[PDB]
Amino acid sequence: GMTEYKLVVVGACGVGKSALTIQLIQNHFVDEYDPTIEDSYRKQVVIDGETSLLDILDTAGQEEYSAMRDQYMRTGEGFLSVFAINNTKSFEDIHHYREQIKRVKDSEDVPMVLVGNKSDLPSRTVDTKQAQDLARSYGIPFIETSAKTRQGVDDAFYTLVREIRKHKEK
Ligand SMILES: *CCC(=O)N1CCN(c2nc(OC[C@@H]3CCCN3C)nc3c(F)c(-c4nc(N)cc(C)c4C(F)(F)F)c(Cl)cc23)[C@@H](C)C1
Ligand SMILES: Nc1nc2c(ncn2[C@@H]2O[C@H](COP(=O)(O)OP(=O)(O)O)[C@@H](O)[C@H]2O)c(=O)[nH]1
Ligand SMILES: [Mg+2]
Repeated sequence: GMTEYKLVVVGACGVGKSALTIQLIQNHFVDEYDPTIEDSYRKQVVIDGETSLLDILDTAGQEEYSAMRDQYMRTGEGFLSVFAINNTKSFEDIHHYREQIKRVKDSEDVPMVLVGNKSDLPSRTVDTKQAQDLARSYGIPFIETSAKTRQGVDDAFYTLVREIRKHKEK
């Protein structure tokens, strides 16, 4: 059989949401992707032996708190909270995205995964230990990724699918 998953990639401008989603979907790195383009991208993959249709929302629109916007974001079954390891502000911004997800879901148990992207760059400003401690504080997994080299990309999205699955079995 198969299961579909609405996954949502969030995080500050430029952390690599689009590059991560395109790597997952098409298996290459897109270095210039219009920062304004918001769209969903589909991938079929087997995860732990079950066909999984991933419907991935790559967010990009202006910060907006309308009923329509809240209701759309609520459709996400799981969220990737993406920051870039050479951008400490994107790391601090993670709490804002977690908070907003919690708000529209009116739940403290939303499937989420913390993703530290750009792990191929030497210019790291976010300690891996710090990022691990943050995810532990949320009770969610942490995965270091590079959309450029594809390191950890499968692990990040598949972990999120697994978190949704567990939240179901619960
Ligand atoms: C380069 C353009 C780009 O990638 N984006 C990404 C989306 N986005 C954005 N930004 C913010 O906040 C920007 C900063 C941090 C806090 C102060 N502010 C100035 N917040 C966003 C969101 F909260 C959401 C969002 N919106 C609603 N209504 C509900 C939910 C659950 C969310 C969430 F993302 F958390 F899922 C969105 Cl969709 C996008 C946000 C810009 C940086 C533009
Ligand atoms: N070195 C490196 N650059 C990346 C990586 N992911 C994204 N980028 C670059 O970072 C910038 C923003 O990426 P983009 O996907 O547009 O970010 P978004 O605004 O979160 O969608 C672009 O210059 C990308 O080429 C990565 O893993 N490594
Ligand atoms: Mg983008």
